[PDB]
Amino acid sequence: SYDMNVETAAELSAVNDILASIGEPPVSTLEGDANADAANARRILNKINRQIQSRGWTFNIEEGITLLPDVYSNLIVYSDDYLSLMSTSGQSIYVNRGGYVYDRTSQSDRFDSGITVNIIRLRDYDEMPECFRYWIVTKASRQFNNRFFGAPEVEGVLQEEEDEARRLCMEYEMDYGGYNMLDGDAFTSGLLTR
Amino acid sequence: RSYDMNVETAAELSAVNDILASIGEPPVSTLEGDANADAANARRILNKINRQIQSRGWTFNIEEGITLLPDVYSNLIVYSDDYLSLMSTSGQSIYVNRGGYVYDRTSQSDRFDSGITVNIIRLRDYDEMPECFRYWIVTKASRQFNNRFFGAPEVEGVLQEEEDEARRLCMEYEMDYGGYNMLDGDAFTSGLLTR
Amino acid sequence: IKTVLTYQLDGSNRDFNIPFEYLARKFVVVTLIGVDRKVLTINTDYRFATRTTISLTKAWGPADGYTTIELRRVTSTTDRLVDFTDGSILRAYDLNVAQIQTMHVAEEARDLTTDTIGVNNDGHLDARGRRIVN
Amino acid sequence: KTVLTYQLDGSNRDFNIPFEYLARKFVVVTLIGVDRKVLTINTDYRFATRTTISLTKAWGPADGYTTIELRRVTSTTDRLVDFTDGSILRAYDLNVAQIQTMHVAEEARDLTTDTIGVNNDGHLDARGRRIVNLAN
Amino acid sequence: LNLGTGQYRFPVVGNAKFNTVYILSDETTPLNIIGCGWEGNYLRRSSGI
Repeated sequence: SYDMNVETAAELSAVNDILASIGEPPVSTLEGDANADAANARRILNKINRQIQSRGWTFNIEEGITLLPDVYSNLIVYSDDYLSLMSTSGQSIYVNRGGYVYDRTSQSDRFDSGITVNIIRLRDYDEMPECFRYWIVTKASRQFNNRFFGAPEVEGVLQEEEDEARRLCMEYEMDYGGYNMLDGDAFTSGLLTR
Repeated sequence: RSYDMNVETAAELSAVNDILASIGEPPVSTLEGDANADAANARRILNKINRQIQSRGWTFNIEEGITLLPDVYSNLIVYSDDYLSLMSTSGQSIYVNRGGYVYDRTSQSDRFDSGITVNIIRLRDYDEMPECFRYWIVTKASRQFNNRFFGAPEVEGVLQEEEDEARRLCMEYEMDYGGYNMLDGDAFTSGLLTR
Repeated sequence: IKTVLTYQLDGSNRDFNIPFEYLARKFVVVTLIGVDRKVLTINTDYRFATRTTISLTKAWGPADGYTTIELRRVTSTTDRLVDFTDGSILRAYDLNVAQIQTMHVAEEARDLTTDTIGVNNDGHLDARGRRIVN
Repeated sequence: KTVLTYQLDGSNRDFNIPFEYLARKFVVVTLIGVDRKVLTINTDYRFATRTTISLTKAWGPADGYTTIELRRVTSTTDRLVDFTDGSILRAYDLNVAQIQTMHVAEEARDLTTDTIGVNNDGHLDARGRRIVNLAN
Repeated sequence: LNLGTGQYRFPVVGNAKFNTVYILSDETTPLNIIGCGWEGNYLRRSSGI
């Protein structure tokens, strides 16, 4: 798992908002000063950053990208940044065995010339649409409000906010993906040929 | 501090932190040593649930056609505790374990010459799992460790919902990943559509 | 002294003892060299009977085509056993485990000599079988 | 530079050591010879300054023992630092804790150059030796 | 002289255990402090006794 050893000003305003969620004052830097609450907040932000990217979204899913095996090894590293390797068409055949891509079906960890896989890869919190950047915070604003300051009334308002945030996020790609029923897919695009 | 640092962490250790974050206590630095109880309990509940989430068969887990092979001298094939399921490839599985060895229930023979072919669910580690499940193995362990030790009802009632959301996402993961087809990809009604 | 040791495989011996001071356990790997490298899994085939023995379940031998059980300890560079975290007591057990693990990695780095080409009597470089490739 | 041979002709006691070491017990001195011999410390070699060892007698090419080859064997089990509960930490403590591992690694990476090894050009140089037992 | 009577409500935010408040005055004018209050969310999970 990639771990948090670097800092960012746009990311710093997120941890401030997770400390707002309890009722705590904003930190000014994430130096390492013994602020247990800030440390825990950074943990929950990262730990939830790796869900929102994991649920596949259209800009997240790189499609058709080719992973290249190292030439002498003949295997490809399947690192912890690759949230979902999948495959392009159906019955994805690649699985992580050890740390390397393994063809589940052909029982081989050795590849020559690469694979076309659809990979969802970790992107930084900053590299995220603003719609999700709110929702990664306000989802972390729930679990951080459930694990350390377990007051029920400030949670039950927050859960009604996490959901609104999710709606706004979902609205974001249904515009952004631009998905067409009868003119843009694989099956019923072919049926409409005259 | 340099932005240019890519450094990694224990995906196993970071899972035990997430358990201890959940019940509510500071992050424990190192899992090593059988002194800390919380680590041992949080690590065991992680392991004891890892063998369940995997046991339910998922498409990646289920290796198909894996040929187990008999010992040349005693002709008996071992059934380990890492074999979460061993089942026949087609139907009416005939293999069961007697005394720790694969036994053919139908022919009543513990002795196999030349091998058997089966669908094994192999037990693999938290780090070989899809992220979708690696979240759900933790947040299911985050419930039973909240259940068995920190029995406050209000945060298990919060955490339950999370385990359920995780199940939904985990399920979505293979219905994409397996890519299963009604009328073009199965055994029966793929054969009916031949013109 | 010494991280990588190999045993000899006869059909009926299944217990082999591990000299090195392994941290963890996932760190010992047991690969049946034989004719073809074959790695043994943690519980299906081999099992740690005592801290110091690895007892195979199948009791492999040459009849299966495998000789020379090679059980070497590979410390993991990425999967660190200690991750210091802000706000946590700096316990001395943590610093010592960190130092022990990195020194174990270096100790196994000292064994690559047992790994490489090899020098025969004289300066002759040697390749016992092992056709050079690339 | 964990290894360097000091071929000296007479009874020359002084042999400077450039590998900074952590302790006396790490530097082991052998005379390259028809037979290699590990000279013991108190009896045979004494550290005049930390930098320079000074042998007693020093043998010689005339003697069977020839050249002297000193080297660093930094122990991987006897840890120089043992962190304990305070026991004030000492800056000298952490830095040495990491220097021992850096030393073990650095002197272990020279146990490869003694074999084929790599020249600056990027090519694996056999030192004019003959590769035996190879297959096509 | 500006001398006044009242309640000054000021925001102290955070865990009680780690927050410190001090009143410091080096001015020529007088000072009176009658009482001090505080409010705040309290949530003990383990319902004690």
